[PDB]
Amino acid sequence: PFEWLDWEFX
Amino acid sequence: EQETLVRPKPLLLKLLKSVGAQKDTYTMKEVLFYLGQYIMTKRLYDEKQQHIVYCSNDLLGDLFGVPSFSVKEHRKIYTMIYRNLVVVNQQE
Repeated sequence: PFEWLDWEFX
Repeated sequence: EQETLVRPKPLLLKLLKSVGAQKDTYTMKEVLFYLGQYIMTKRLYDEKQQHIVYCSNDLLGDLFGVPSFSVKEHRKIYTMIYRNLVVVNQQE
C-alpha cells in the first residue's frame, strides 16, 4: 500500500 | 531512466544497508527504489494515509531534516537525496 515515485510497495 | 551514477554519503549509505544494499556506487534509480523499500520495511508511512512519512524517530529524519513529509513532495525528495550523494565524474 506504500506508493513511492515510480514504484509500489504494497 | 534515472541513470545518474552516484556514491551515497555515509548517512545515506547506512539507510541503504538496512535493506541489504552494501555496494558503494549506485544508479539514482536504485537509490530511489531502495529508499522506498526502506520506508516500507521500517513502517514509517501512515497505514491510513500512506503518502505520509513520519521519520522524526528514524535515521531517515536526519537525511530529510524534517519530522515528516509527503511522498508527493517530489522536488524535496530528490533534492534531499542528491545532497546526500556525490554524482560520479565518469557517468555511464
